[PDB]
Amino acid sequence: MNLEPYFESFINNLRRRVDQLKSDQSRLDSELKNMQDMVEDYRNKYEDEINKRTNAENEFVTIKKDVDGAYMTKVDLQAKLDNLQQEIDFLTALYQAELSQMQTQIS
Amino acid sequence: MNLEPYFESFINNLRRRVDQLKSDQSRLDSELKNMQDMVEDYRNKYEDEINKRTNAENEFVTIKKDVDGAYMTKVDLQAKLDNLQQEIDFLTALYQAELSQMQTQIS
Amino acid sequence: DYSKYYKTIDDLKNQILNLTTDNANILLQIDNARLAADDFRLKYENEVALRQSVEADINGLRRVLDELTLTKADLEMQIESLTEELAYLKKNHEEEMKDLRN
Amino acid sequence: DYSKYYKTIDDLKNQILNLTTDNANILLQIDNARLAADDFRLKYENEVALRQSVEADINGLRRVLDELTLTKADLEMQIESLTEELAYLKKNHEEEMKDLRN
Ligand SMILES: [Co+2]
Ligand SMILES: [Co+2]
Ligand SMILES: [Co+2]
Ligand SMILES: [Co+2]
Ligand code: NI
Ligand code: NI
Ligand code: NI
Ligand code: NI
Repeated sequence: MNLEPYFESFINNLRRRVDQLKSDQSRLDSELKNMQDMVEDYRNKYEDEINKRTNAENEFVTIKKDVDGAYMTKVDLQAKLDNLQQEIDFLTALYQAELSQMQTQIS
Repeated sequence: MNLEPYFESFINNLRRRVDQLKSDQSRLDSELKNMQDMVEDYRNKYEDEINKRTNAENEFVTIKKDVDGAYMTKVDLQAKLDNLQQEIDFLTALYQAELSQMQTQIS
Repeated sequence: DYSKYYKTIDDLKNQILNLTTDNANILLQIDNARLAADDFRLKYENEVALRQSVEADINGLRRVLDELTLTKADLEMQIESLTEELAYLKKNHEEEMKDLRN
Repeated sequence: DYSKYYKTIDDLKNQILNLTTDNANILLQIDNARLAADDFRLKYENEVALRQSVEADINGLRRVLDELTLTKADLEMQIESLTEELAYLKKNHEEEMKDLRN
């Protein structure tokens, strides 16, 4: 008979396709592992950075509390100054009037 | 004596300051309430919109699952076509060889 | 009496201080309210823009699913025409054998 | 024998199908991996940009706290000079009374 040689030809073409598919596989294994390494990197950058942002949130809250308090004081004190000065002006003109009155008073 | 008129003057100036402070207060009451109304608005826009985004996340996951499956099939079927066609070509040339051999065979 | 004028003035001083501080407190309530807003705002802006991005990527997925099922269907029909071509070649050989038995 | 060549060919067909599907599966693992990345990326970008914004607003708060304590100190010193001016006016009046007793 004489069937094989053509069988052999076709099998060789086949073994070609399988060889390519194995090489492809390996490559995709590597690219996958590399993408996983990257995924874990990005995940860590994320987690780490939400810890960073949250501790910054807290630092902010504290400084803002200090500011709020200090505005409270400043307006309190400024108001008390306004009181003292206004009282000064008043008392000056008054005391001038006190001397004026005592003086022109029947002894 | 004659102390009052100056007292009265200063008290009137004072009553001026207090009147202004009361008006200010009222205004700040209103602006605060308005800012709270706005705060609740922005909070609701937020909450509502994270529900919106999350249900969109789910819709996405589902469609992507369907796509993944369908790629899986397509490559499976395409591969099976590749098989059938390759087998065709092979079988044609072979059968030509089968007739060639049968023919030139000692009867 | 002189003293009574004094007493009023003092009462009124204390009122000014109470009202001044009270106003200040309210204002601080406002500033902190603004800030809280701004936080919720930025947070919402980012949530929205995200929802949008995901929905658009979804538009992409729709497009590729549509074309993909088109290609699927096409291939299926070609598998039918090819399974056919196969069978017909089988029969050809069978008839050649019918010649052998002759 | 003829049949054995057939048997190999079939084994090898099945291998191609197993390897083709296996590759496809891996690829899908990759695409989904890329996507998961992109999610974590955008999420991180927004977390960072936020941290930055809050720290800069903190810079603002530092500036206003600094100037604010400066103003506080200034006012305090002025309260001292004014409480002084008050006391001195009191004494002036007292001496006027020392004239009355004369
Ligand atoms: Co492997
Ligand atoms: Co009120
Ligand atoms: Co009060
Ligand atoms: Co397998
Ligand atoms: Ni904020
Ligand atoms: Ni054809
Ligand atoms: Ni995504
Ligand atoms: Ni002066």
